[PDB]
Amino acid sequence: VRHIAIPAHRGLITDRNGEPLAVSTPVTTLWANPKELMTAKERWPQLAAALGQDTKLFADRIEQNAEREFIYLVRGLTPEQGEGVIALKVPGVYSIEEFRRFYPAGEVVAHAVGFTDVDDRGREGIELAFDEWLAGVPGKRQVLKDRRGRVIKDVQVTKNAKPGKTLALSIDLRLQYLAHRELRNALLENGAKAGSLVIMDVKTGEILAMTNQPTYNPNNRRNLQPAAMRNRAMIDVFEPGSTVKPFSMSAALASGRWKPSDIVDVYPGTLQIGRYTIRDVSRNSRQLDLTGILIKSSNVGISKIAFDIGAESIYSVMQQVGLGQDTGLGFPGERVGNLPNHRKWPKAETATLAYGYGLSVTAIQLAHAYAALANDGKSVPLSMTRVDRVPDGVQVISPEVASTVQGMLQQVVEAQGGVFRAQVPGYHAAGKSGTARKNAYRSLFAGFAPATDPRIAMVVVIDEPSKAGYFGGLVSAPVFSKVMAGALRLMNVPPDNLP
Ligand SMILES: *C(=O)[C@@H](NC(=O)/C(=N\OC(C)(C)C(=O)O)c1csc(N)n1)[C@H](C)NS(=O)(=O)O
Repeated sequence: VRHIAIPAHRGLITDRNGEPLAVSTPVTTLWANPKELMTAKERWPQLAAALGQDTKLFADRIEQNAEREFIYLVRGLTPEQGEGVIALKVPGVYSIEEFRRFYPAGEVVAHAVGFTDVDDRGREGIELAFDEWLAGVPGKRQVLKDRRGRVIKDVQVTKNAKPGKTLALSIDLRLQYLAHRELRNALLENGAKAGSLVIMDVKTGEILAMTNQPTYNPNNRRNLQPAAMRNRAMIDVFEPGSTVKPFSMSAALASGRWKPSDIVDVYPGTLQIGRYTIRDVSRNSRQLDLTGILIKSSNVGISKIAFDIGAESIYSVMQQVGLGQDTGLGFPGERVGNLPNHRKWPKAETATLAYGYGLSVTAIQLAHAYAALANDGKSVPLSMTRVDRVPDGVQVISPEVASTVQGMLQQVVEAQGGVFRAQVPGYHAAGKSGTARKNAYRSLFAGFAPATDPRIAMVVVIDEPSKAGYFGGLVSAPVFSKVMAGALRLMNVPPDNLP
């Protein structure tokens, strides 16, 4: 190299409405030529003190690099801080105009946006995922230096730096601040270890919000534990439990063998399958209709329906909605989980599959699956970027079966003995709670609203609640309520629970 790199301007990242999320800010990097510094030793303590370096340790560094023509002194100073060191007129001290990322929303979109390294290269999240679009191409400038390495002049701009391109994400910052605030509050209120909240636009496949606890400030790195950096909604796999019962119910209704008014005997609240024992949470029931199986969240009831229709029909619905399937988002470190398949399904595996014990999914996958159901059984491909021209979508559940299932889920929320904490002020909502044993628990709520013209699907995951309450309908459902209520207002969704 007789040339020095011209860092290009990194692409602006914004939310869906142009709110900046990642801003390339001008910084100044100082470098020095030790062969020039070696003839100006009486200036070193002044230069050391301006750099925040120890006098002797700085002098040692120069003396050791004496034959080298380039050393970095300090990186990423404000243009003002850098201009101050240049003003000392220390022979052989030079500056390079660089760029450093600033994240205006900080810890609020840390996991989605990600961050760049010291070299301004995308290391996590969107920054990495879209690195090629955002980076552009670094320029080149030919220099003239005497034999001592002293930079005389810039000969030419060999290759002009081409700046990065802007990126508008699908994230609505208002919804993102709202989900972030409320998930933080739920974590603190319950003494919970971690959590995730995902908001989906059921019509466009857009991820409107994706927040996780714990989080970190991407602007102030240093000391950061791995727990805080984990983009949980995409990288944490979990058993979805009772939240998959709507999909087992879709298979039952699509079979031709079941209707909502159908009865299933669940007495005495247990069912033995060889050495394994299926157990219901509440065990004071005998005959339950299909809606009552979802309200009471009966594992016995769903297991018996699964035996009637066969696991192959259930697996097919769960596979089609995307449970344990690749999202198609080339998102760094995103997990696929697992949807177990069998050549021939045994009795025990049929039952555990129908109630979500036999499977691992992400909160993104669960939200996408509820979006398909909410969107009249049609699955629109997921997007982390703003969707202007919406792709076609795949019909994964018949519209009639999807409509019936939506109605039962509105009853789960609105009916006697139902998930009353998930109710949305002034709207009809629909959803299903889940509680998974990890005793350590995972508290879930999945749902959508308005129930009469769905617009939003949402998943709330609260990992390890440490207070008396651990059930999803008690821990996660009130989060869904507050966030959904706020999001429908922000999106000008007309209330459908009109007096
Ligand atoms: C569905 O989420 C249903 N969950 C279960 O039956 C599971 N365990 O239940 C509890 C937490 C009571 C237990 O300690 O046994 C379960 C499913 S997958 C898994 N790994 N554990 C709960 C009962 N329904 S909800 O609607 O009340 O949340």
